[PDB]
Amino acid sequence: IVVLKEGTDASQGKGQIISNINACVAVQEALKPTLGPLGSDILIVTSNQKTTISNDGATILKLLDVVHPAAKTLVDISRAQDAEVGDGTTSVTILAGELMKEAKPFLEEGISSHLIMKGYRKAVSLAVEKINELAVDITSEKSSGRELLERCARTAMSSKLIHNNADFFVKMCVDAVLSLDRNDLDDKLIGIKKIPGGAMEESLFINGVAFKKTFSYAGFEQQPKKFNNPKILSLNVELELKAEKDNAEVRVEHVEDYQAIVDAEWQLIFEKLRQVEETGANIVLSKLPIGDLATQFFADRNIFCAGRVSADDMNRVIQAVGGSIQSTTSDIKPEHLGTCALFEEMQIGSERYNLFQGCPQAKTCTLLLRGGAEQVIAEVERSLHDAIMIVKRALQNKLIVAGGGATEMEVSKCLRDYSKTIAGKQQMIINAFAKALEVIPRQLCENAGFDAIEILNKLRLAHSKGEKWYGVVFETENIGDNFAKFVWEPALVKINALNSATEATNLILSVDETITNKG
Amino acid sequence: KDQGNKKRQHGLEAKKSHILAARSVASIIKTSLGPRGLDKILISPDGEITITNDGATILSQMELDNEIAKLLVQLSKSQDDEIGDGTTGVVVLASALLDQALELIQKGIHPIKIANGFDEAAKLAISKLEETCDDISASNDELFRDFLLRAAKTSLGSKIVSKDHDRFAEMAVEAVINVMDKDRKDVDFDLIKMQGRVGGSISDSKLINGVILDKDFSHPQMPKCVLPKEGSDGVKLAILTCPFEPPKPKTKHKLDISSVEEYQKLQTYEQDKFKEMIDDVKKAGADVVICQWGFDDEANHLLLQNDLPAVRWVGGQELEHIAISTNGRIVPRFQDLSKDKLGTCSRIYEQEFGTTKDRMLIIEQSKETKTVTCFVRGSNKMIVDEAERALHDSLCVVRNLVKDSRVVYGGGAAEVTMSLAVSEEADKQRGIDQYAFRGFAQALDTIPMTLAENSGLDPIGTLSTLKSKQLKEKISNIGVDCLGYGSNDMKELFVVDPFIGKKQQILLATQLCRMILKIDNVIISGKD
Repeated sequence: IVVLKEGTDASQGKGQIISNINACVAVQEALKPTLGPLGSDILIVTSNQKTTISNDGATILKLLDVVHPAAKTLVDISRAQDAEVGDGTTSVTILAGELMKEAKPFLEEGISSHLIMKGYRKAVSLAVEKINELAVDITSEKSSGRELLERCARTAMSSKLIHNNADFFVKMCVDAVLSLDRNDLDDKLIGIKKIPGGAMEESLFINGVAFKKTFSYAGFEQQPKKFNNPKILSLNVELELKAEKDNAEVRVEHVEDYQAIVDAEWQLIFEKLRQVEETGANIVLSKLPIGDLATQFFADRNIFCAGRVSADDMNRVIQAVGGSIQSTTSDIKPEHLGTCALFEEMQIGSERYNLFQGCPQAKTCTLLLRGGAEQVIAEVERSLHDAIMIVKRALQNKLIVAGGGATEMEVSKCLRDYSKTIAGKQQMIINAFAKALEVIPRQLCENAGFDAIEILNKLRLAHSKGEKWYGVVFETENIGDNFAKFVWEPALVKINALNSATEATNLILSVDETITNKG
Repeated sequence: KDQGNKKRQHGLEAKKSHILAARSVASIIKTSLGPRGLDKILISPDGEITITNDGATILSQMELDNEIAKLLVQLSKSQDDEIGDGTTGVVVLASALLDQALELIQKGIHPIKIANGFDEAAKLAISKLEETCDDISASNDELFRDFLLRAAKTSLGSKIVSKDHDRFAEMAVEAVINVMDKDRKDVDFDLIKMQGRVGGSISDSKLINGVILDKDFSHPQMPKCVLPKEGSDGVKLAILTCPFEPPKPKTKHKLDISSVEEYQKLQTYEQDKFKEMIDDVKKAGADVVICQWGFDDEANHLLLQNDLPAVRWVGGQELEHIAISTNGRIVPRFQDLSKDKLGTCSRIYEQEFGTTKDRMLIIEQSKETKTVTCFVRGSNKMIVDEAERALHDSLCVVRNLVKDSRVVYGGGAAEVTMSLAVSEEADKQRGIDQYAFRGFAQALDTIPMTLAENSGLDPIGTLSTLKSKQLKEKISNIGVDCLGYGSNDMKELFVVDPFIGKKQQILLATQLCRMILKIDNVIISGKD
């Protein structure tokens, strides 16, 4: 009559280890088409009903919410890949699962998983020694500041719809990374806002921050749209008398007191209106709506105001003019105010857009893109982010390895030669480790449509002939040197990937039992 | 979390179901694409039944969980904002590209190779169609308005408009000329107010140079017309949010009078508060009074003796159209009045239409304004609402014509010429795109075959006929008999489509076909 569980499912054995691998392959199989710049996109529907389309493995895998406990380990290394590096979260999950997928015949032959895990740790130690040999230290060597940013951005923007107009985007790509501190470069500090309409080549870069122009109300369009040195004020609270929707009730016992309260509400607001007037602020920004009385009073005094400003965008306004937010209109101090070099509201995109420009105190920027469709621009937005991450890791890290499978084929090569020197069970395990390293160049050719049989075999030939830099050309299908084609990734990518993927590999293969408690 | 209620599609089953589901959703609007296309009964969530053949309304009425079909809805969404005409055909053209792509997938062609094929096929078809376009606004300008008038008659022939359409096509032409200048060439649909009312006949629909609402004056004895009043400045109109009267509570009143003291006071005050609020009109120097709140009987009598017409309870949006046209403002109280906040206009009058009891009002200008109000009439409700969107589609046609003078004939004549050019150049490429270009040419042939199926013609026989007549003679545009005219060659029948409109149709449809091919995996979760 007694039970050992009370509804707690726990399963163990060598079959459970294989079952934990198949769960990681299912997660891997989903992330395979997203590997590479030409890779396919995953269509994800969140439980929030919001639908997103992106090829970045970080954003993708965070939206899967995999319940399987062993497959959750692939999520931990994705956040580590997004933290130490920030790019390549797709390859770290594919490489980790491939090591477990190639270890499947080893578990069937009766090979213990401890020797399997130890065999990979020895292969990684031999791989780290090769990464140091493949790490090239280059800064001013055979290059310059601007020429390095231009030649590397043309390849990142290649094989895209922007290929022909890429000459215009590289100019803004170089200006974007130089508009920020070269010691610390953050991709989040470069803003990108999608503007519907207009040609793709007419996109512009703004040194300051921009807004969405939320005004639907009549009475606008009379004001100078170009300010030289305005005093920008950030207001945390609303100023309105009679709003566009709601209202207020006035209950008194006298007839003459009806108009008194109506005039009282006017004097209470008009007070706070002339307080910004006495402050002398030409720009009024508010996260809350600005009523008709305020817009009409500010227009007669030649004061510009913007209501319902986004909170996330106003935080960049503080980082732009170096000002500060103040709750009320009474006690406003001078450090809350700010002044930029230029304020211009243009017609860009067949829609009026107000923006800050030329802010000397700005620690962030905004890059406006144009195009015929918002989804095509979003593909350009993520394409620009890929070029920023290359420059981001080119500055902070001066050690560069050849990407696009070049370094990947070189690490796998020597490990196949190390198998001849290492006798015993480590010979078959390390040889399978290098065989599992072949998935990175493979999937890149399978995603873009290249032939996996011919290109990889032709790549294994000339690469073993004493030229270590041959990668896979993503433009015209053929083998070629990525160091000449300027496809570059820092040495931290190969170090963090082999460390995180093997950590996820050895952690999952060391799990003999899955204990799931219900309640 | 929440592993349950989660479906996933990847690999083999992904490329199949995505194309088949797109063909099933598009098949509804395929039969509705054309002038003869069949309508659709659409039931609102409240139970109201509507009947329309517009594909943009169909996709908006369709509420579905299919993400592949949502991409088709997003296609008509961007197509309606950019153009607002080919929304029905842009999805059918995209479905033809998806059906030809599925045939190429079964042949072993990679999805990117198909996407790169439709991209190079599009750029090739754009250049070939760009060489065949003609110019209208060139030479005589009256000849432009002649073709512009007959171009609106084509878009209005598929609607109940077609009866009186000769007058309605003039309304679309006179509307775009007023809100646009020859130098600026900017057409803003917000500047043309679309408004209509039931009653009378459709042919009585006119165009006003100013705002026209349907309102009756607060008192019946007030004069129907408002003159400039012997050399005054225009006609001053007042927009205020407060009535002219002693103020009153809007929720509950309940004013307890304890003694005859307050009774004698409020009797004299409120009686004198009547004239004090009426004199505020003469202080501002205004003629027509428009307020958000009503008036008392004495207020209508005092404004009657002073010849001051009043209108009560006008919507907030309607007050904005008056302030823009007459250069007026919305004044919150009566203490903010001035002569610079009053609406300035030439004449205001209440115009009577036949025996109809509406008796609308008109605020005129007598010079070209920056905004107009389209006035529509009809003998039935659904006829009025259909005429409003029919003219709205005509406003989208006249917008692209003045924006780009290059025009191309249509009705199936343009798509076949685009298909003949790609089929010839497909042999010179000799690549994988050779199969993609032939499929792209067959996908362009779907549009004239779809129009032939809706017109009662053989889609295969007409397609070979449209090609044969454009080969033995010349590539010149030759259309389809869908409208039941004498013969083919729309050039003699004056069926014109904008080149910028056809270019955005073949572009967004090609881009969406590629985005679907770029998705090999779909992960759908539950609804929280």
